[PDB]
Amino acid sequence: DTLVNNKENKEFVLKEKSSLTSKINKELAHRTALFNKLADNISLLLNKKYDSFEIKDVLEDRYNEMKRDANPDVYYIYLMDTLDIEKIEDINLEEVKMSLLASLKETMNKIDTIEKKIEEFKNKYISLYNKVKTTMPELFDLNEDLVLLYNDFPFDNGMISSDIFFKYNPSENIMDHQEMVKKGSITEDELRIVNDLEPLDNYRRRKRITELRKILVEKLRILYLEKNNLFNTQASCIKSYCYKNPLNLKTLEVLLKKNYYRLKENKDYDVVSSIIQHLDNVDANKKKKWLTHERILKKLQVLIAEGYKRINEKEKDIDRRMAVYNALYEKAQSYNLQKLFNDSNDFLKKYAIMGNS
Repeated sequence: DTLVNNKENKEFVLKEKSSLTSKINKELAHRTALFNKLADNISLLLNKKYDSFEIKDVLEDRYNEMKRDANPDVYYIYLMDTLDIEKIEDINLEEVKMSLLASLKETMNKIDTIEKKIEEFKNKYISLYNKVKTTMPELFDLNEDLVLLYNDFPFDNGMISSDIFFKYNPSENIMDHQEMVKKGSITEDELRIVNDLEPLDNYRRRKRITELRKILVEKLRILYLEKNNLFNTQASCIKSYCYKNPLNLKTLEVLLKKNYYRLKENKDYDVVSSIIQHLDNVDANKKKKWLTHERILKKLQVLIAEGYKRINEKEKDIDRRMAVYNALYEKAQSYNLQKLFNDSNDFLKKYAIMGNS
């Protein structure tokens, strides 16, 4: 079935979109309330060793990491280990374990019912979208839609996971500024491969230059790719572990890139405040209260610092490969082989401006 741009049909779709959105949001609130109520329980079980927010944050992140699996077994040993419950010298361990397992069972059973309600609303929302995606595409924004993007999550992202600050403690400080702006450099030994062209005749020079050019361009293609992918992963992690509300990841990616280069140019630039401001301004009502505990700030600080560190490592690797490439090109020019690099110079331009326009 399909609906034309006729006004009868368009007002139906906007009304139905709004209603399903409001129904899904009420279910999400009910889910959050159940996680909060459980976390309040567990805080008291642990004699307030961790506060309720910290426990809720772990539970919710683990729930998303586990594809919203409602099996209590996915949470029980994970919380025992993550919160080091057995090592708490303050409590009667065995009654705590019993209450915890029972509380996980009752709560996860209720969240299961809620998540299955959300799934049914999601099915109707997608079927509504499929009726208008060709005839009135503008009624839906695929870069941010809460429901169309509901299952996306940065699994296996390498930067953050639900047990952060419990089981490992990454730095919240961005890398040393002098290190971050210093260009990657190569040694004389790394240029041996280029200077080794000098004893060769013209035919083997051209062969070897062609072979090395191909190898360097392939390496650089991968590096630019990976650098862009890191910004994308950083943005997805900020959305899913910190903000926990719908947003346009493309917009956030652009800002993370801008801020990286801003920091290189100005060591006093405040990247964290810039990202906080952005996330505060996403919701038109400014009704999204998301930075409500220091743990959220710390996760954000880690993600900014770990992503930028990785991105900087790639940039220095790009500098080093380009240094060999430029040395090879300069040699080729001296052998009247400048034209061997016209096409690769073009590729490298194309790879370099992906994601930067």
